[PDB]
Amino acid sequence: GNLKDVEHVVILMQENRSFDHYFGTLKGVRGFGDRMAIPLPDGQRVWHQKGSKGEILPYHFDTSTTSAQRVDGTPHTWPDAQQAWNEGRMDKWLPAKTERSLGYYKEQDIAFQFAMANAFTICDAYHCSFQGGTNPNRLFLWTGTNDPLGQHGGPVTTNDHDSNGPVEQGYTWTTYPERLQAAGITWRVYQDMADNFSDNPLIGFRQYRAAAPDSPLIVNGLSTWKLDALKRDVLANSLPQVSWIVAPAKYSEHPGPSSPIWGAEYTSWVLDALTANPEVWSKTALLVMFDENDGFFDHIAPPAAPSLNKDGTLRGKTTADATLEWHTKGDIRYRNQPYGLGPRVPMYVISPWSKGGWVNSQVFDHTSVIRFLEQRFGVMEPNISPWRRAVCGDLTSAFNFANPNNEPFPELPDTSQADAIVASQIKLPKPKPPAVAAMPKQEMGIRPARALPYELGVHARYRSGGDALSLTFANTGKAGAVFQVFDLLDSENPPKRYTVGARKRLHDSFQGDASGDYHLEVHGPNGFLRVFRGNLAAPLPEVRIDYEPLFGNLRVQLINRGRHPVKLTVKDNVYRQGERRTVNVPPGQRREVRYSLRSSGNWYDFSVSAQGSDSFLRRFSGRMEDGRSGFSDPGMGLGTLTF
Ligand SMILES: [Ca+2]
Ligand SMILES: [Ca+2]
Repeated sequence: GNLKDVEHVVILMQENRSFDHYFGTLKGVRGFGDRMAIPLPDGQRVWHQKGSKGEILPYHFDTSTTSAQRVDGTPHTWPDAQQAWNEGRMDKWLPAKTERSLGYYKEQDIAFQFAMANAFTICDAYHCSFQGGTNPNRLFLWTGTNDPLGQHGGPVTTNDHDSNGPVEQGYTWTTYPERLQAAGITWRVYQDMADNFSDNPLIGFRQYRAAAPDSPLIVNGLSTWKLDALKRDVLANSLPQVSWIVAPAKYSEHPGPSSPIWGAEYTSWVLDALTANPEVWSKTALLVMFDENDGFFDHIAPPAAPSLNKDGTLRGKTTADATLEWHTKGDIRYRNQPYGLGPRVPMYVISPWSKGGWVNSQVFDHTSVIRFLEQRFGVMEPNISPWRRAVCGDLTSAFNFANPNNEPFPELPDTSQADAIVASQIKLPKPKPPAVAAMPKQEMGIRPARALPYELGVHARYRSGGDALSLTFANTGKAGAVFQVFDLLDSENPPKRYTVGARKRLHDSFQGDASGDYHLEVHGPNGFLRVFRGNLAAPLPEVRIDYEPLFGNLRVQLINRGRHPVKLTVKDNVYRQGERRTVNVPPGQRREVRYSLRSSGNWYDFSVSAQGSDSFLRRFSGRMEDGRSGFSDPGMGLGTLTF
């Protein structure tokens, strides 16, 4: 059993919902109970958003007492997405997106969505491709790019080509369906051309605008084939190899014309069509995701290339060329910022090879959908930037192709009363933040988790008469990754970002402050954390963490480069009830401690401190990958609680 058993890929991109907005309270995903949330400039965790009325924490949109089923939508364009993200500080959601940005649903409000996630596989590191709105993000899905170099009609930061227009003003880069067409791969866009909410970006391209009505580009890309036609194709065993579905406005899940319950109803209709023929369904993978987050808050700091400085230098470093990531033309606002990745959105992977309520925490974006098609059918998309190929995955890790399951679907909630539900709930008052802000809560509980291609380290070195801490960002795994470095002693400048491709390393230096103090928090994928605190101006302790996955062990090297011995204590923070070990390390030597991580499912969270220092700290947390499936963080729900 393997990827070649997929005969049909179906892609349903809905509209305008962030991951936390739906699933911040879903057990077993990285939600409001995240133990590894990033800090804001004031030193509090990212939840503590502030605006003109003070702090507004995430708060529940209660569809039983308010009209939040039809909440008023929030800003979602390039400038306000960049404003909220604020170069990765993640601290301006309220002025950029309004107080409605911080509202979230719970299970009782969106039962169908929860049931889909619990029946299949939910991706909790799937990001939209572009910070802003609709057509830029959909251009990444269908073509891999928004033309950042601006010589084929871009750069695209607006929706101004989401409709028909003069041939000579159409975009002129190549679309992925054209490459499929030429390779003989069958493909179709299912939509109503009279009501597709301008959610088909192919209409913006010269080669489609100029095409004859019997062109395969028009017949398959810009014609009306509704869900009745989809179901007929499934029953006839004539479903294409690659299908996109583009919902009507009312059913798109967008807050403007739609709602979660109408989006669920339409998704249910898609499921009814695709399951109509069991033989066809047994060979089908359905991907359901969102084009962007509206302006709804999501707390995960998006992976992104370093920003471009005025002098051509970068703030951060990258092993992968990031030329195509920077906004350098067009809109004068936010020049030299990266275009993405944008905030997390829901991605559901629904197939015979993705049942069971799994979570997958590999970083993906909309180009990952194309990458999945590259892996399966072999048609390459050269528009995808090298940075996106390094940092975003190909979706294959979201499946287990060796264990197909062709039983009937679990029951999913009924959506037939959607119209009556909305009609009743719009009679309720508009949702508002609570008078007293309170932290959101996520229930504890573990979810089976897919194996991830990540093996990462951050190794520190400092010198006695030195001015700075040297960090090595080491990627010894099979997929690239972004490390985000927060300087907890600098509340003004933005965090630095380091892109390290698979089997590579980067190095940088980090200065002490006036006293020689440093305090750095380094975040990576799926809860990866390395903390460095100390003073640079007796023992000189250091640690080096290495994985021994074949034996299920973590190797902790305790190093002393100083002239006197030091007692170093290794303390568990959450998985072993605060277990501690103490090691005396002679001058100019090192000593080793090994931990078997079997009892915690390869999760670890330890802090190393030195007797006689109130400041020195090395903290390390994450999950040690070993190629086998695992579980979500058993501590999800605990927030910053530590022993
Ligand atoms: Ca949208
Ligand atoms: Ca739209």
